[PDB]
Amino acid sequence: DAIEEKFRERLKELVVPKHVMDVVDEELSKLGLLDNHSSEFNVTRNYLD
Amino acid sequence: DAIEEKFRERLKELVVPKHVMDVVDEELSKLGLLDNHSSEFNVTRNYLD
Repeated sequence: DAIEEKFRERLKELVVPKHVMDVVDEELSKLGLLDNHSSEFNVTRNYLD
Repeated sequence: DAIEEKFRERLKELVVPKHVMDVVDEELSKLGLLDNHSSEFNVTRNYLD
């Protein structure tokens, strides 16, 4: 939530396209499914940022 | 199955050839064996999309 929500309020200011909206949100969903420890999750985390 | 289910209603409208039908079916099952988080699952996910 921490990183996700600072980026979410980020997202709340800039008007993202609905395409990019669902992409960032589903990538956030994959963040939630991906475990925090995985290097795969570090890649998607760096990607989210 | 969530992703495969939106895919399968998709396919329920447009009429696929039985060739590509069976191909997507075996790929769908092959996806279903695949882990929910594996990198190759993401590849076959994007591919099935």
